[PDB]
Amino acid sequence: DIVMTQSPDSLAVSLGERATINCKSSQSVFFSSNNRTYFAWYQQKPGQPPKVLISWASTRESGVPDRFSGSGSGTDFTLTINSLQAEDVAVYFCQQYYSSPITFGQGTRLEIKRTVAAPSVFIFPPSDEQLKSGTASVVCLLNNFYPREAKVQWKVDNALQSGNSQESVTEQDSKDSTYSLSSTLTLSKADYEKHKVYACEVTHQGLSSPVTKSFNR
Amino acid sequence: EVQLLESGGGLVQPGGSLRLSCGASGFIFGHYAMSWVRQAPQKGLEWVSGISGGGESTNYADSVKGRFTISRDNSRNTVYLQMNSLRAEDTAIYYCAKDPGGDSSPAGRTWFDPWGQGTLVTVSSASTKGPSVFPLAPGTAALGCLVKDYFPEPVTVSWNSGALTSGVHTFPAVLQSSGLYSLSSVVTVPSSSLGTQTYICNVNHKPSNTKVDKKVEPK
Ligand SMILES: *[C@@H]1O[C@H](CO[C@@H]2O[C@@H](C)[C@@H](O)[C@@H](O)[C@@H]2O)[C@@H](O[C@@H]2O[C@H](CO)[C@@H](O)[C@H](O)[C@H]2NC(C)=O)[C@H](O)[C@H]1NC(C)=O
Repeated sequence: DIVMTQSPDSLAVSLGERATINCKSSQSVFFSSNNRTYFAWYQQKPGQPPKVLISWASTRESGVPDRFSGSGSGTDFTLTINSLQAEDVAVYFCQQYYSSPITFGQGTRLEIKRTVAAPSVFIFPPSDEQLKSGTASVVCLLNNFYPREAKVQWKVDNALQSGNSQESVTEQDSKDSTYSLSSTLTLSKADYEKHKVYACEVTHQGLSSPVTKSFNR
Repeated sequence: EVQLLESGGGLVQPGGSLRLSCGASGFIFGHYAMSWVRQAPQKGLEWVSGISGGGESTNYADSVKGRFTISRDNSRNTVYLQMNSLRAEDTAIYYCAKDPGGDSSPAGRTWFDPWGQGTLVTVSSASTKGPSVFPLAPGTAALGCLVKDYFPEPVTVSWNSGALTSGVHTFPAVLQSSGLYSLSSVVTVPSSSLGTQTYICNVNHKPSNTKVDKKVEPK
């Protein structure tokens, strides 16, 4: 099969700047007889299927804003996104349709850089319903922040926890370019009832000093 | 207004069989080739199968040849993917995609526009388990639902049967050490509404016929 290789695998670009995504094919997908390159670019936004941006290496598909442009021919191709917008956050795929089977690039992840935004922090105790099953989940929410890098530390009676928490981060928002993050501390009911103060400490570039949210019982 | 809507995904034991369907509307279906493209957890997009407008011509990826059969109904406006002898490596989101110009030869040697939302096919020896949902109790407050211990993916979470959509974050599922997934869906609301506006998360785990509504109240 024809192999499509994209470079880079991921990149972050500020709003209003230019993003460049490259794709190489293992053979020429240019046909000399009809002056056509059998190449296409797709955009896949979070939670959505791919949407075609560029056909024939360089033809912008209808409805695609003209700040997207595709260039190249033969084996080396480039997608250019000028004046980057928040909604451009996506994975961008290349595809050849020169010969069956059609093949796709592995994807390039586009991250939007924006101004720093501090997280809103919330802590949630385990429900009484969950406690009757023998497990306690304590949840810490970091809402609508940028950049993605953040430090969440669980403390139980001021003792630092490790190995009993998991994190999940949302895809970057297509409108305000922020992230949200959840940290879940999982304890046995017995261990949960052994202690009183459950605290979530968040360290983030948008916070001048770490923020703690806590509850008792 | 071209729309493609896939269905049929779920959990399949290895060697088992599954049929995916794709409903099309908004265009003369029989005039266009349709293809199935899948996207594996660690792999990229991989074309699976294509079929001409009238269905007389088909093409298949080598990895699925002989086990997958593509067909279409040009009256019901549906395209199908029949999968037999399924393997672990067939686990993917499966998409339905339309030939933009007509009937390209071989079937599928084209770009695609548009694509459907995808349906997840999980091939695994593990058994289905539905989620337990617990409330995350709360001038803007945050609340949510904890969707714990389910298999396989996915779960869908709506709020107030769709009446509440603004401010919703449903986090990606994280695989726990138990082999089960867990996620949270949270939403921020005005604090002045807490006592008077009811908040219910609608959790749907199709692999297990689990539909749970959980009321989330201040404690
Ligand atoms: C050959 O075609 C190019 C552009 O056509 C193709 O563009 C895509 C369909 C894809 O298949 C590419 O690989 C091809 O190169 C012609 O270049 C255009 O020329 C017009 C003026 O005639 C100009 O306004 C456009 O900007 C040009 N576009 C590009 C991308 O260069 C070129 O003239 C053709 N050469 C021939 C027929 O000899």
